[PDB]
Amino acid sequence: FSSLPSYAAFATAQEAYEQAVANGDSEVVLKKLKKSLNVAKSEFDRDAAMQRKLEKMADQAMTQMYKQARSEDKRAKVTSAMQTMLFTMLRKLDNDALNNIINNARDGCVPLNIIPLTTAAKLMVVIPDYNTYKNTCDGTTFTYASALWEIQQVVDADSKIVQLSEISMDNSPNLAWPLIVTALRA
Amino acid sequence: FSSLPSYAAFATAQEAYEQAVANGDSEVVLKKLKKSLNVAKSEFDRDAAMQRKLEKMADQAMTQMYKQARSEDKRAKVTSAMQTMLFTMLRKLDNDALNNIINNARDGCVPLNIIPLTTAAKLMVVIPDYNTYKNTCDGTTFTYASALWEIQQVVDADSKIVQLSEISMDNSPNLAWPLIVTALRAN
Amino acid sequence: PHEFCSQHTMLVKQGDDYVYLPYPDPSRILGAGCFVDDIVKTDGTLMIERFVSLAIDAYPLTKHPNQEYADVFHLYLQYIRKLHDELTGHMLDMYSVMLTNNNTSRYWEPEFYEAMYTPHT
Amino acid sequence: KMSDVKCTSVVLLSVLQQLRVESSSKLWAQCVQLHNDILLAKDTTEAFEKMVSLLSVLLSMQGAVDINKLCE
RNA sequence: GCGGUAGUAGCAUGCUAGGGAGCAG
RNA sequence: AGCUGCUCCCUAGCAUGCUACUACCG
Repeated sequence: FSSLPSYAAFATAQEAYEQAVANGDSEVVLKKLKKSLNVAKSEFDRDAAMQRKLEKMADQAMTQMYKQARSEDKRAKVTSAMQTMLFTMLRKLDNDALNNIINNARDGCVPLNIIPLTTAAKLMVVIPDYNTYKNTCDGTTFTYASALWEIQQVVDADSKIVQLSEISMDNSPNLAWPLIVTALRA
Repeated sequence: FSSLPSYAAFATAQEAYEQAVANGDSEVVLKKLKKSLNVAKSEFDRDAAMQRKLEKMADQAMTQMYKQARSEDKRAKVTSAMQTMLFTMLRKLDNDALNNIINNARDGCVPLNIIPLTTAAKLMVVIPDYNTYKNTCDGTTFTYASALWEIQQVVDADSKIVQLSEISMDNSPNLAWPLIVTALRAN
Repeated sequence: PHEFCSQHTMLVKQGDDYVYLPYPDPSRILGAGCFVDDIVKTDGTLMIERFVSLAIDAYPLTKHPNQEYADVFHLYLQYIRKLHDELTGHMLDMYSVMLTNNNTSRYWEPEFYEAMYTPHT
Repeated sequence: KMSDVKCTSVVLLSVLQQLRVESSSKLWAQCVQLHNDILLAKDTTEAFEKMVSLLSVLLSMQGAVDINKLCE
């Protein structure tokens, strides 16, 4: 605090007393310089304190409003930021097994059930089109999730069994394309 | 803090002070006009500070009586609610057979556990696994607690209906499997 | 004693003499740092006091023979510091003038924690 | 390193929860069981097996536009 | 020039109340 | 959606205490 109006008066009284006690003048003259400077301190703090209180109110208001804002901000975006953080952690984690199925799913290789781990146990995946099959279904062994699966029961969207050998690019434009493959691990 | 008999005394004393100070006359003038900021303001200290506390205390009294009023309001509301709950609870039980078994008591007091056991109108059973179901409410009716119960309406954990047909031995690994069976008191 | 209320005990020279002090189980502290209930800690730039108290609980690990322990303490310290720093930076842009008097610097000086273990209060 | 996959499991399970997956007791039960076992798992590889076994579940439905998030 | 009664602002203590957060069983 | 116990932080309020300077009487 400095540029305050009452500080002008306090400064005047202080400088006047400085000059008076420098000249070393009478005692009857400082009777003012005391009854005129004490008041300066009086008429002065009763305003530096008052603005000071407001100066703390400003803080304890801003410091509240800020967090109040960013609070409801963060409780607006969970089911969004959460997913992207998840996939960020995925990409950083780096496991070919995962990336395989993740790309496959960007493509369409959605499994209709949980991937099992038992040497037996069945698996049901979906295939949209031919090349997907060709990029995946090779003979009767199936390479999925970087694992080897035995192809046993192909069926198209008409829910009818279709001959594995029939599957080839030539006659493929005749099939209920959402193909549902079933298999077992090695 | 404006319209007071002290304020007017202040104003007139200050007016006379300004007059006889611009006159710049006697030392008695200075005395009688300092006896103004010194004597005409003691009243203006009291009544312009005391009256400031009267408002404060009256208003805090008002707010506390507000809080007490809202309090006792909530009391009435909740007691009405619980009275309603009581009165609606009993309005589902007064079958004569309850009264009957009451009259059979040598005293009129009976252990709680046996009231619903004998007198309920509907039973609910929770079943974990298939073999267990087989060993109880298998078939469309069964018995329990010396009474005959008949099955109707069977749901699952997801609270979806399921028929008795599906409840095979090998279809069981296809269901939310701790079923709820609600049966009725058959005569 | 080997363990009591899930605290271990260690005899440390506090100045002139030797005193028994309870240090917790670090894994617990770390876990409390890493997993929370939504808004809590997530954007902890509003929750410093959590970490203040936590560090309080994890002070004695400073006096420990094994290494990584005290590293836990220093970790919490530096994290508090970075927290407050990037907080003030945001608050400045939000308005245009930082706060007048934070007095939060004491929180990242070790001595204040040490006060919580000395017989005079 | 293993901490990474564990925290990843936590986040993923939270996501599944957000997708209201607990409306089918069998599915939610299998998921929770897997997640628990992960958090107690002490090898490097079995972790990944259970991890992908779980993630498949998210892959099932079509609530999470995968390609969009795959914007790198 | 001292003593007693009225102001101010400041400081210290404490007590209450209110609110946030963490640890132990 | 509990019973306690300790701890930190923030806020209010009251009262005290104290300080001093400003006003009345001695």
